[PDB]
Amino acid sequence: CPLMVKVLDAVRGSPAINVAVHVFRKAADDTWEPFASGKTSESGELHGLTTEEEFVEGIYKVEIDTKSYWKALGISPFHEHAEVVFTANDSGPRRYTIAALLSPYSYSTTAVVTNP
Amino acid sequence: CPLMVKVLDAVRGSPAINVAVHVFRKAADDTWEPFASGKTSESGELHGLTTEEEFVEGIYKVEIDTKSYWKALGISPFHEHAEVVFTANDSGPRRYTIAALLSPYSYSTTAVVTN
Amino acid sequence: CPLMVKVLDAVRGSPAINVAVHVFRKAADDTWEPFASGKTSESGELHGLTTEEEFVEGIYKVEIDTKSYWKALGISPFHEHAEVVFTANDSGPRRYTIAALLSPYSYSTTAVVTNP
Amino acid sequence: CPLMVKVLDAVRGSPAINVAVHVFRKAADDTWEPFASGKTSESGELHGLTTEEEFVEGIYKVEIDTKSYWKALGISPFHEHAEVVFTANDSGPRRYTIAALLSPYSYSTTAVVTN
Ligand SMILES: [Re]
Ligand SMILES: [Re]
Ligand SMILES: [Re]
Ligand SMILES: [Re]
Ligand SMILES: [Re]
Ligand SMILES: [Re]
Repeated sequence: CPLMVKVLDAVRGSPAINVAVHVFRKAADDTWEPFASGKTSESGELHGLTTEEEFVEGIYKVEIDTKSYWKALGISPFHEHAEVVFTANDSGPRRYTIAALLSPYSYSTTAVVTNP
Repeated sequence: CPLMVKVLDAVRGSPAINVAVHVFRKAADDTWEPFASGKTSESGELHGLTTEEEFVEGIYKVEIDTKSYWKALGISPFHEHAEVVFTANDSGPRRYTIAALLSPYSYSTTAVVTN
Repeated sequence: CPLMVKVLDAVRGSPAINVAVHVFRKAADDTWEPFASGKTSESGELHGLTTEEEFVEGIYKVEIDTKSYWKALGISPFHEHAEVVFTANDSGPRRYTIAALLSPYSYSTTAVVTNP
Repeated sequence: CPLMVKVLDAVRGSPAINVAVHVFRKAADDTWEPFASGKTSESGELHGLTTEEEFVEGIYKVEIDTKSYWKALGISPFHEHAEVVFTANDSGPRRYTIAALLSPYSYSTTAVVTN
């Protein structure tokens, strides 16, 4: 699995479940094309977005929509969208883990890149 | 100032200097319209983005051009930008400070509101 | 596995391998007793520190020593020690993941707590 | 000031006020000896910890009493403290700023050095 997304709640110390994840890939005409999507599991993780065959070199956008997570906590969120943009596999295939840490007034995102 | 941005470099233990910062405000059509931009100072800070009365209630996005910052230091980073979205509500005069902590593969952004 | 430690390098975007991890448990006489130890794997993770049977309620210290990781990168570290102190299983058994993110001038640590 | 500490609360979007901060310096016997302590102000900052000439080269530890801070807000946090260790080298006059970003289950600490 070359692309994994994890979402965690820094206030609760908990995985963020049912967060919608969208992955886009920049096309030849400089438009964002859809690439993959899913929802985070009970562990706050989403695997199986792509395979090494499909996950070619390129510029990718990963966007999360946390509305359902906040709703289920009885929270009315001020805003519920985060996105990072990165270049993938530019030095050959890698496995990527993108982790987001959520809080009402702060956001952190970390990438871990390994050679498989 | 009602709005300030502060940017730190975790690799060098220093303010992030001359980093470009763009502020957008969500318009009625749900598009991000330009609001203000600037570059961080020698102390990593950016002031003078808006007056009190132009800084109206709404949804703002701060977009920090971290890719160009790291490449100027000879580092190939992960992210294209560091970003934060925050809501400005209608209140008495409040100060908004956006603080960003940058590394090549990780960042954190925080919105601090003071009276 | 109720206690996991992960260590990552925010400059390289890499797991931190061969980081020594020491876990202590506060004793009746208010001294730190040894509890478990290990070294992080190639994935920057250490599992198998303890079992649910041994990992009782208590006050625990987790300390890492990164000297070997910095050495292997050809880095002469200014300092190479980090520690957190936490109370475990106070509301019944939990699984704990303690993650550290390393950089020359910054340190971050995050705890993820799940009910198994 | 040569040494300042700044502490932010990520849950409330505010400076962390009245937080106790202890600074230690490693002694010859490799023990942490007390160096200075204080509480953060209404802006989350702590100055006046040391004079320039008392802030000698060495290895310093800053220990922020986050457990009591969160419990005063009715929150049971994970960590006992937020900590950072930094080395002060012998240089020309330098400013050291320790910045801490606090949440109940996560924190980050950064040492920023300026001339
Ligand atoms: Re990005
Ligand atoms: Re993300
Ligand atoms: Re906000
Ligand atoms: Re701690
Ligand atoms: Re740790
Ligand atoms: Re340092």
